[PDB]
Amino acid sequence: MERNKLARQIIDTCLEMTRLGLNQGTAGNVSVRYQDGMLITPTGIPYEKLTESHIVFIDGNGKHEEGKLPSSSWRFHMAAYQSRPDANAVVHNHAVHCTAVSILNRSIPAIHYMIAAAGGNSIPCAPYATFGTRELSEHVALALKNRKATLLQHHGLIACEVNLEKALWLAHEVEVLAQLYLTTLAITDPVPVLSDEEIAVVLEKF
Amino acid sequence: MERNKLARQIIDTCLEMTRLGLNQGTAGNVSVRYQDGMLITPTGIPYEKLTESHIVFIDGNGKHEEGKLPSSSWRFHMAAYQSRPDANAVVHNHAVHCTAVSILNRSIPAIHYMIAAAGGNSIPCAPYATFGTRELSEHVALALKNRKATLLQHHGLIACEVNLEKALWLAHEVEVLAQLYLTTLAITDPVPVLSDEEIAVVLEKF
Amino acid sequence: MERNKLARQIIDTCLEMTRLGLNQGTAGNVSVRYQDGMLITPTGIPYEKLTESHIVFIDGNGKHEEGKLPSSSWRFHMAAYQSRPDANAVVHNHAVHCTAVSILNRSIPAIHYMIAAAGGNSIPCAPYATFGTRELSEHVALALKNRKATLLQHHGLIACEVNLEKALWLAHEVEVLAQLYLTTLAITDPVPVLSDEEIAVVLEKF
Amino acid sequence: MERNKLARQIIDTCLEMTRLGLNQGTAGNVSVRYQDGMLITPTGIPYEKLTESHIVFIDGNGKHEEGKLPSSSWRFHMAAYQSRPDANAVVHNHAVHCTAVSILNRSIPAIHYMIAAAGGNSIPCAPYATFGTRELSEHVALALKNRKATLLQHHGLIACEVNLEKALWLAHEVEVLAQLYLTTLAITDPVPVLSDEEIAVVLEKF
Ligand SMILES: [Zn+2]
Ligand SMILES: [Zn+2]
Ligand SMILES: [Zn+2]
Ligand SMILES: [Zn+2]
Repeated sequence: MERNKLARQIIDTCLEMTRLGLNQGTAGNVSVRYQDGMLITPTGIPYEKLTESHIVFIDGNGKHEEGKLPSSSWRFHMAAYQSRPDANAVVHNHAVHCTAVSILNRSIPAIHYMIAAAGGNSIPCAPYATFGTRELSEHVALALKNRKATLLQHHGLIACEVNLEKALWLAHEVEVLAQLYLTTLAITDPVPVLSDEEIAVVLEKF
Repeated sequence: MERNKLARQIIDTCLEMTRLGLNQGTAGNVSVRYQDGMLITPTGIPYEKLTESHIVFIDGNGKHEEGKLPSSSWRFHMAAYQSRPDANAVVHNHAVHCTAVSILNRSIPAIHYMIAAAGGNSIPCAPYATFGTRELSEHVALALKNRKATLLQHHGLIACEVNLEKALWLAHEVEVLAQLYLTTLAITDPVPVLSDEEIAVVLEKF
Repeated sequence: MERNKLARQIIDTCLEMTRLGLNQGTAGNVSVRYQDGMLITPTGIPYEKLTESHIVFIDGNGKHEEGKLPSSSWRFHMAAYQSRPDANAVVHNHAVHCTAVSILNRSIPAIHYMIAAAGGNSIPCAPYATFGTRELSEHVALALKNRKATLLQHHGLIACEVNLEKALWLAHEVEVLAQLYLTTLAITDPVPVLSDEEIAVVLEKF
Repeated sequence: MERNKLARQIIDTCLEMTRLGLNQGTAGNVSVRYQDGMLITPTGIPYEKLTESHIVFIDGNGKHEEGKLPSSSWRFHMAAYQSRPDANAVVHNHAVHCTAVSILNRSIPAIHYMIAAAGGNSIPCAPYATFGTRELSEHVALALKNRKATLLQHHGLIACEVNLEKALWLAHEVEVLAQLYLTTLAITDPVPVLSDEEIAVVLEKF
């Protein structure tokens, strides 16, 4: 874990996320905890043109590396790291299913046993607030207190985990759940859910 | 910016648009402002067989280059350029989500903050009128007065911007919005929207 | 137009159809008019393993080339050729949208001006009848009398045209229409349609 | 049929399943009957990094090869083999359509003649039970008594057949049926089905 190997790795997450359909028109960003702060994708420079040299390091105070412009979503990446000390990588994105669920302002309940993968019996939704402002940072932080992903209302998805591969994987699983929810939800309401006890066994068992 | 570099670039937009799923069976066309008129894709010649030599230049009077047949959608490309002096590239297409929204004859409202990217709090729909006729040109022109994209009822999508990469990007973002709209709209009506004030902050902030 | 160049071409239609999403698990077949009868894909041999040598010629009497087994759908390919003398290539498939429309037993009406591409103001549905039997052949034949594609109820899609590229293209456009229909139809019923007069202009104009 | 050629083949099923969209984030597993027990994918090792050396052989008693960890789904693979003596390959997965149907707890009825491919006039759903426990094994076993695939409620799909290519193919066809079901089902309920007699002809005829 040098800076340049995490930089390559961050960029690999971008092309992997694009591949899967989790990122459209360069909407999302990706970051890893580093030193006293983090390493994040910069704004502007289109994904397919990126290198290790462009990755920006924002320190713990919000002091970025002169000469580079961090993504605009960096404020709620830092919120994610102080909210969950165990998080080492954040993934942000506007995957279509997540975003439509977040536009209904809904948590996904326990419609499948993989719900437990984000730490509990649901994936919450954080209330809307103008991008890059203090209050959005605070909404994200309340949401990730006991959950490892969250929807952002009228906006998108933020997932966090112990490394990029597991963060990238969780973004992806939350996107399958969103879709299963919306599809079933067009047929019936409420959709059937597993109980809190059965979920209790799944969490223990994980 | 020579003619041949814009020609290559126009064709790159075609294969990029096809890649993303924004163009099916060679439905759309693409054009850039050039000299006194524009440069457009020709009719017939299938997309994957195209070269710089085929791109046609239609002058400002509607006088095309002898020996080539402009696309059939060229009339509302020219309508786009006289309607919005700031537009330098037009993208047309029949992306499935846009077209289904345009078949319900509906504007997409402010269901997500990226709505502001087309200049306001909605993506309008221009009334139907037989392809390639004076009145369709006029409907497109009213629609793009204060908007940078528009749906075309029972037809498709037209997006415009300062260059091909940003025009291509906007086609794509309007297609994500369409989909989010129709998906959420199968669950509930009306779908929740951001207010005109919150949109007002988003536009300022862009 | 030798036999081997049409054979290559038939196989290219298969990999093109697969690419687009029009063929799943080797469901469809493809055929061109040849001599007194036609040339068709054989049964069994999986698509990605095919060569010109495998293509079968079924004569006009139903007499196939010893040593090969024509597809099982060959009976309604021959029905297509005697029904429409102008047809030179047939495409069959179970594209998901078509098939779901054909499972509701519905014609797609004039929800978009490309409806005219199959010869009229609708894409019909032929009643169900056990695969490969005389009566299914007859249902297909009534349906293609005044139309160039048709849905097959509880089954799939059959498209025909002057060559493979235009037949393949029409399969594809009927699949976009199916989807637009079903998507809009989950929101509202009946879905809006263009009138018979406006369609009348579109047909003339084509 | 050596161990290493079935190992390669198992892994080829994985990349083929991923390709088609039947496997997301390494959710499914794949197994073939071998000797007195079977050969299965191991847990952990991500799909794109796999080799023949990693495939595990679990004997008929549940005694695995020291040094390797079988998948966690191995218990209902063995249930599949003792339930259906004719099965030589099992495919498991969480394909999105199947899973949403299995979340409504529904069998897919006879909405298309390919329903007969799994042995009867429906694809059943086995009741939910904590992964990897005796009772889930028993539910899977009742379900596959007279069927060659089954949904698993709030979970996924299990398909079985005479070889990997036909097992992989059946997973895929059950996924097309699921989708056709859910799509049509958003428009109307109940969806139209073919009768038990017409199905009776289809089974005979297969
Ligand atoms: Zn964002
Ligand atoms: Zn058009
Ligand atoms: Zn068929
Ligand atoms: Zn599973």
